Amino acid sequence: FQGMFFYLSKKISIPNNVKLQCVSWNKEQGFIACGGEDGLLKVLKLETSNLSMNQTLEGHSGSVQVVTWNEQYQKLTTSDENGLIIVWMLYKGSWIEEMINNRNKSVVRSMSWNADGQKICIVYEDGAVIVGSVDGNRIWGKDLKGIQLSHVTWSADSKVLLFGMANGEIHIYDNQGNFMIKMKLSCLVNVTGAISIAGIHWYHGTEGYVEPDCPCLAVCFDNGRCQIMRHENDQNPVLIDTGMYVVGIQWNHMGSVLAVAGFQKAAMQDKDVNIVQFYTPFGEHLGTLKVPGKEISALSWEGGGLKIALAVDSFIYFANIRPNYKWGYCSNTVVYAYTRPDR
Amino acid sequence: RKEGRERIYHVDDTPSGSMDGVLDYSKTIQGTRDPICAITASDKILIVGRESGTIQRYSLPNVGLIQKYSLNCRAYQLSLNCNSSRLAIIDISGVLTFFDLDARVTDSTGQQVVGELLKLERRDVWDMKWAKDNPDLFAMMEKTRMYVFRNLDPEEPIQTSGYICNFEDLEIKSVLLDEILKDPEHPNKDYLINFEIRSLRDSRALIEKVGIKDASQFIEDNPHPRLWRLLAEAALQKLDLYTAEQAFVRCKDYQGIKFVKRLGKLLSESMKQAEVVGYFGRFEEAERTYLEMDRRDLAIGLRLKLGDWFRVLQLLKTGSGDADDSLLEQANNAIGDYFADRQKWLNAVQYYVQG
Amino acid sequence: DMLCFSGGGYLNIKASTFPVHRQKLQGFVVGYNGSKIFCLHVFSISAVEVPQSAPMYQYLDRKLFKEAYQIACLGVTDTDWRELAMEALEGLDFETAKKAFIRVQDLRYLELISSIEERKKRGETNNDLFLADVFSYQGKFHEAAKLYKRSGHENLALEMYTDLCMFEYAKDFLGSGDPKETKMLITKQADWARNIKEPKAAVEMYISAGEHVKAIEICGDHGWV
Repeated sequence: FQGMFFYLSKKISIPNNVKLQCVSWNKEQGFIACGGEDGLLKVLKLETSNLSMNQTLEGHSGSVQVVTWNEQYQKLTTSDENGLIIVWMLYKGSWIEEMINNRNKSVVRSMSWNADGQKICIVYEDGAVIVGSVDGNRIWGKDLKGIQLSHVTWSADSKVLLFGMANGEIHIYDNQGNFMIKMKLSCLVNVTGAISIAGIHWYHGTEGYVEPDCPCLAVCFDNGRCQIMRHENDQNPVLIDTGMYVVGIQWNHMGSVLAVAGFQKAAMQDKDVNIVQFYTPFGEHLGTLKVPGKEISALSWEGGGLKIALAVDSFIYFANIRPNYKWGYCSNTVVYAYTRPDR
Repeated sequence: RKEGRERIYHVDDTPSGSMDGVLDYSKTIQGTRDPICAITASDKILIVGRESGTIQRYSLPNVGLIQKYSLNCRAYQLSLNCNSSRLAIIDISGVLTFFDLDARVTDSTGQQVVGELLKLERRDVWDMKWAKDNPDLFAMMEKTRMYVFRNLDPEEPIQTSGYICNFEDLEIKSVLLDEILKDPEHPNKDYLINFEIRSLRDSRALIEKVGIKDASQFIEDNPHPRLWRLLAEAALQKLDLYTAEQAFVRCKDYQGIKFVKRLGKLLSESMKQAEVVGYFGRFEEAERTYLEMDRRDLAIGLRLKLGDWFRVLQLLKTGSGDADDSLLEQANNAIGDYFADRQKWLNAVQYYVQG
Repeated sequence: DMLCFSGGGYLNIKASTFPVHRQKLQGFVVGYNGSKIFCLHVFSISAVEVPQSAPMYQYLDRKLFKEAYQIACLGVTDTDWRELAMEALEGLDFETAKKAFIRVQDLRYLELISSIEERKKRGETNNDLFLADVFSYQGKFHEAAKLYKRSGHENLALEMYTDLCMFEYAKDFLGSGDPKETKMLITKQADWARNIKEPKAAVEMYISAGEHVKAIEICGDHGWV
């Protein structure tokens, strides 16, 4: 449709066909990290698959269902379904362990570093929360007794937290864990049965926004509904029905595209096909990409926004992507235009 | 006159062309079942693509509906050859096709079809450019490859990442936006790259292999105004003033004919080198040639012609001879004028008080 | 001779009693420097930029080349500079054209300007001959030829078309320039007509150069009964 263009450029296939659960791609230094079953963690780096570094990392006791990056400091954070939390550092060209932690009680469902990389929020399933400094020292910890979280994000200034709730409900807290309000989930009009948050992602504005007061915060659900807010209590957000079973969502680094990873029932079969659908912040559909394999597990953009890594059935595919730049050539001048961090 | 220069039209309307009417912006909110998804225009027609796969042809400079076509696809992009008879259509699926707007198809169902979908097909097309000058040269990206066409027949693919920037004079300019936008405040010359299509590379290869004399036979067999200039600049650089004259005659360049006539009167080969080095824009090399020739006067003469009055004055100060008083006066006054015309009055005073 | 005002929802730039450039703005003109107008919006200064190309053409409308350069010199495109430069060149304003081309740094027309000044020095003054040379370099050949005729020098129009190889037009103007350079040039152009296969022109040129055996062999090999 109207928009950019993209195609499957590469693959990486993992030994013994170990299924990936999660992937995420560093942007200040460009490492991929991917977490699979049986304690699989690997770090991979592309260069010009013909990748220039490929290190497996060991210590996890089950599927590595959280992998996440500090950009501002040279640190990878990971945890598994057995609740060992590890922070790795790149030392003498190798990812070594710096700190090790275990609560000994519940699955770590999600994490997020804050927009300045000075703090991590870590959210358990049973109700606990931790906030810890980049020093590794714990700051505070609640226990939100009554409901199970399943998701988290910060706000752009790090003043607000969004916790998700596993029953398809979202609660907004200050950065001290004081409950402010339940978020309005207006895309869930005309729905039946249980709902689950498939993902939340908030573009913290670092390359500047597409417009002043543009939508910044995307929410999506397992039923295929999606909702894009201007701020945490925007009660008139952009509404989308994707028409597919969503597994996760990611903004590109410039905040100008939302990618939505999922699968759809194939048109003549009782079989599902994996798709990524690309959307503008305003909810216009830029395109659809198919991918081969049993399931797409996870989604992440390169720091330049020119590739997107798709974790699928023990493989990582890489879609090349050719931006629809605001550009043109006139009389031996090139015209190129970009959003700014500071205007 | 200003009045007829703006108009507005609804996509389901059937305009005649005739009316320099007022802007009926109220018509623009009438709902349509098949909206617009791409448009293009050629200085001769406007082509509008609906989401049904209907394509509408309108005239220009005045807008009247000429014909409605229908196709088996939605258009993602549309572009027209300069003669405005072939439409290059990219489908929503990233597949190329050409549609000859004035023409006849035989269809394998057992049929004759008018508005001709040509037999051409290619996949993963996303950037394209019809040549500005030629009605059947075309260029088209796939991935990190560009497949230049003549008519429906592809050339050798060219290795390239960047976007198709300009296409004329047998050259395609390409631009590396993906490199520029990593550090947009410090772009480099290398982020734009020039490609030569095969007829130009073959002619440049012949001139290097077969040599300037007999390479001209291929250009007499298959002439193009870009190739006559290439033979002319080659013949000038190897001092073949006879073949250079003919090459300038074949492309009607009277400045070039006068220049070979001027070179052909000079007595000194060193001076013919200094003068011909000037022709390409190598002025620093021509100046060094004149200084090596003990022609500081021709070095200053070249700088006077180019307007480098700081260099004129630098040569007059640094030379062995007594600098002409009226020439130091001219030099200072032209540098004074250079700053005064740029509103730098405090700089202009420094020169005008000497001059 | 240039000013700006605001009123009624427009910004208005006016040069030297010519028509005024109007565009939509709200806010007020506080000042005007170089290419920028310091318009003030309801809380902050906005610094609008002038279309310098537009008032420059308004001076070229009037053949005011010396004044047009003053609008150009605040900042215009190389297209605007080249258009100014050739309007000044055809207007025989060689001091403006010299500077308008120095901005583009096009040595071809600087060499022509240096020739015309090197003929105004040493006592030529025929403006129609100077405009014929400018039209010759611009490829305005029929207009250059009328000027070479009317300036009193039909032989220069014969040479221009003979050199471009326009033979029917050359037959009407026939004569010769300097006979040594003319004979050398006719020899080289006979060799061109031989080598590039226009050889009837080579035959006539070799006959007039005195080489009858080469002429008979060329006619006998190309079949001209």
